[PDB]
Amino acid sequence: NSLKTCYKYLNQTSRSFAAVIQALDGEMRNAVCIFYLVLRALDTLEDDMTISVEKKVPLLHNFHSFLYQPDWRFMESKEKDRQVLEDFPTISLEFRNLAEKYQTVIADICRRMGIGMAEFLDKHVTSEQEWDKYCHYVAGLVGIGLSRLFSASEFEDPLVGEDTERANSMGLFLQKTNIIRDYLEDQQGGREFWPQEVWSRYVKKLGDFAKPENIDLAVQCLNELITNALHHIPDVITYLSRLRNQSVFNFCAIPQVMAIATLAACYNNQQVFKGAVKIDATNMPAVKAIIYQYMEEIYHRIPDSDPSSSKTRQIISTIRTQN
Ligand SMILES: CC(C)(C)CN1C(=O)[C@@H](CC(=O)N[C@@H](CC(=O)O)C(=O)O)O[C@H](c2cccc3ccccc23)c2cc(Cl)ccc21
Repeated sequence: NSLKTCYKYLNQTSRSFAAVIQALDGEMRNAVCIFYLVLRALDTLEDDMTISVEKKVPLLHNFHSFLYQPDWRFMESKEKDRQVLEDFPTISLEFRNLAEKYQTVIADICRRMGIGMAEFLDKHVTSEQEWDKYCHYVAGLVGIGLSRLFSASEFEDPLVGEDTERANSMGLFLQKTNIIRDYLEDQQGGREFWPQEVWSRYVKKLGDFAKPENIDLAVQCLNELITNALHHIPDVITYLSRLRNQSVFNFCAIPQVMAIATLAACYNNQQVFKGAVKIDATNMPAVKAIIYQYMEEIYHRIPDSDPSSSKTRQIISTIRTQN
C-alpha cells in the first residue's frame, strides 16, 4: 500500500507530469517515481525559509543518509508539499525496495545535491559561472541521475549515462528558465537566485526589479539571462536525439519543450516582474521544429536597443544553422 501512497503523493506534487512518469517502461517507472518524490522532499526543505540556515545545513547535508533511516521524517515544514517530508518513511521504504543499481545512483545525487544546496544557501550566486554551478547542483545532477537510471535499466544505451555534460545541460536549461520565470514568487518567498554579477550592473538590490520604477532595467537583465539560457539548446537537442526508448523520449522532451515555450513567453516581457506569465513532442524531428519555431518567436521580439540584442541574435543563428 506504500507504493500506492507514493503514487498519490506524486500526483499531489505534480499537476501534469505524473501522467508522463507513470507512462515510463518497466523499472524506470517506480525508480523515477521515487526519484522525483525524494528530490521533491529535499527541494521543499531548501525552499523553506521558515527554517533557519542553522537547521537546514545538517538537513540538506544528511538527506542522503535519511533515505536509509526508516523512521526519519520532518514535521516542521510549513511548505505546500509538507506531506512528502512528514511521511518520508513511506517514500524511503519504497526507495529501499528499488534495485540497488538504482539506489546507488539516487543516493549519490542526493548527497552531492545536499552539499550543493548548503553551499548556496547563505551566499549570493555571483558570476554566471556560479549560476551554472548552482543549477548543476539542483537540476544538472538530476539530469545526470536520470541518465544513469536510464542506462542502468538498459532501456537506453550506456552512452546516455556517460555523457554527463549533455545530461547536465538538460538540467541547467530547465532550472534557469524556472529561476527566471519565478523571480517575483521567489522575492515574495524570500529567495534569490539571479547572478549578482549580472543584476548589479542594472540595479542596486535584486529586489529592485520588483519595484515598478525599475521595469526597463528589469527587462534588460531578464533578456540577458534568457540569452544566457538559450546556450544550452544545442546540448538539449543532442541529448534528446540520442534517446531510443519512446517513454523516455516523451519524459525528457516534454519539459524541454515547455521550457523553451516559457522563455519565449517571458522574453522582453514586463509581466515577469508583476506576476506569473501565462503561456507533438513525440519524435525528434517534430521536437526540433517546435524548438526552432519558439526560437524565432524570441528572435522577432529582439529590441535592437537591448544591451543583449547582438548576443541573443548570435546564439539564435547558431541554433538555426547547427544540428
Ligand atoms: C528542478 C527540476 C527542473 C529538476 C524539476 N523537475 C522538472 O521540472 C520536471 C518537469 C515538471 O515536473 N514540471 C512540472 C512543474 C509544475 O508543477 O508546474 C509541471 O507539471 O509542468 O522534469 C525534470 C526532468 C525530466 C526529464 C529530464 C531531466 C533532465 C535534467 C533535469 C530535469 C529533468 C524533473 C525530473 C525529476 Cl525526476 C524531478 C524533478 C524534475
